[PDB]
Amino acid sequence: GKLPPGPLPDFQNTPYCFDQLRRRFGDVFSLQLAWTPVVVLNGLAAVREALVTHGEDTADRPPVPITQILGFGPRSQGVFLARYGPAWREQRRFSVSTLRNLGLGKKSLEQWVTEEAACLCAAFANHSGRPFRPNGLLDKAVSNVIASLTCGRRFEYDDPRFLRLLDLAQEGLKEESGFLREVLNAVPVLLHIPALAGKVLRFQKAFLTQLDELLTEHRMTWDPAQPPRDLTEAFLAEMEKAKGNPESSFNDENLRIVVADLFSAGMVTTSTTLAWGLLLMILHPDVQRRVQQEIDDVIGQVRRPEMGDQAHMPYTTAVIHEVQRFGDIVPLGVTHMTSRDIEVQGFRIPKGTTLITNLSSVLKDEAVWEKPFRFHPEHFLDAQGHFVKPEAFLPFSAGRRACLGEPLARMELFLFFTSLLQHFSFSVPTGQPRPSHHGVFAFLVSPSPYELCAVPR
Ligand code: HEM
Ligand SMILES: NC1=N[C@@]2(c3ccc(F)cc3F)CO[C@@H](c3cn[nH]c3)C[C@H]2CS1
Ligand code: NA
Ligand SMILES: [Zn+2]
Ligand SMILES: [Zn+2]
Ligand SMILES: [Zn+2]
Ligand SMILES: [Zn+2]
Repeated sequence: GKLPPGPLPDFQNTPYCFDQLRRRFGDVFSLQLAWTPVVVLNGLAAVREALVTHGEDTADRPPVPITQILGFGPRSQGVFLARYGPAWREQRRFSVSTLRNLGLGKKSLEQWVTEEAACLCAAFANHSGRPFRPNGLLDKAVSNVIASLTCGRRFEYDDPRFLRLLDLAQEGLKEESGFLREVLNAVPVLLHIPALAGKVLRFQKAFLTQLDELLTEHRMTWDPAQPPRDLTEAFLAEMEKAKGNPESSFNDENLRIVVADLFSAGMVTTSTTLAWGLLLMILHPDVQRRVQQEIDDVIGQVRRPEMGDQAHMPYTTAVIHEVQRFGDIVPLGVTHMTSRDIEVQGFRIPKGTTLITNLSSVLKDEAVWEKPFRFHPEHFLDAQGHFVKPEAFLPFSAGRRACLGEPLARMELFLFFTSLLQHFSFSVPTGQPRPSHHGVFAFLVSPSPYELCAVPR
């Protein structure tokens, strides 16, 4: 019956405040936000006990009132914010299966991704020896991969509409944070104000509008007489079969939500991680050279990298995992909710409680990692040089809600990272201050703005 302790009654720096509250109270501490009860879980033990051991009771999502503006409904919640039930499970299984059918885990997508990497490399080279922010180009290349899986196409890096879609998605990501989002979600009746409802998610609404245009175009080119060439076509085919069935999650409202979630996720996660990767490679040239050494020993500077090479490249694999661990791009994960009363680390957590998984505290747990606050590839290496992955490596969280994009992320991260280090050498621009290894929080944590030089090899 003993509830977790907590302070009795900034969101632009939330992961920072939680760690201060962490060491103060403990691993499992409670805290009050408006009329919403919240329990924050810290360290591998607490997170694992909640998401795995009590996985059936913590796989649910809290209600998010402001999503009513985006056309949400019982069979229209997509996957991400979908309540733990049939609608979530139908869409989740669909995404996992459809991605797998489209060549995820095969040589097919593998060669497509490394084709986009070639386009990315060419864009890098066009900047000569000049210093530049590589973020925009990383977004485009990574976005084309997920666009290829969902929309069945890629976009040119100068495409006006592609650029706007990426820009809106990035601005929409900022709207996923802030303090205003919290108040409207804490007390929903403030949303009744018509003048207020049009500002809260101004860019996310713009993104959806821009996406609708592309979907409409895609509908026209869809050939239902042929097997689905991408995820959207597969969804449409299921939507046709589901005509007359009110229980199906395959509807128009859900099509745009699923595609939006997948595309934007496909973009801002992998590219931010890659942005962390390049930053850490110019801050640690020694590590960069050792990776390039392994590439030349396994792949060479000639042919494009393949997923078969990763098993023979433990150091590069270690570096990539360390980029994810140090990068820590989803510090507080995604909020869960208890659908039943549970027991975590002795304390009692009642049904309906919002759970916050502090994944940061797992990736940088001092009890597990040797040098949690340092960039240290040997976190994933033994003395022999073998790749080892600790249990505390949970950047994709855990349990029934664990990131479904992890297989895509894994192959994208390896294929893009290796291809970029295979042909380029990155460094801090001479005359410029040492780029901070601290990041900026906005739900996702991106590295602070930096520039680099990309000289070909
Ligand atoms: C470095 C890359 C990525 C990281 C670190 C990451 C991390 C995460 C995390 C922490 C969650 C929350 C899991 C939870 O609720 O406990 C999540 C969920 C999710 N991610 Fe990712 N992700 C990445 C890439 C992707 C990609 C590429 C896609 C899609 C193409 C994707 C789609 C999703 C979806 C749909 C969910 C919700 C799953 C569900 O609610 O059942 N993610 N991810
Ligand atoms: N709630 C959402 N937030 C994300 C997101 C939300 C709103 C936007 F405008 C753009 C985004 F990218 C950020 O986190 C992504 C993510 C994927 N795995 N982990 C995070 C998933 C996307 C779409 S749904
Ligand atoms: Na995992
Ligand atoms: Zn198509
Ligand atoms: Zn460092
Ligand atoms: Zn070994
Ligand atoms: Zn080259």
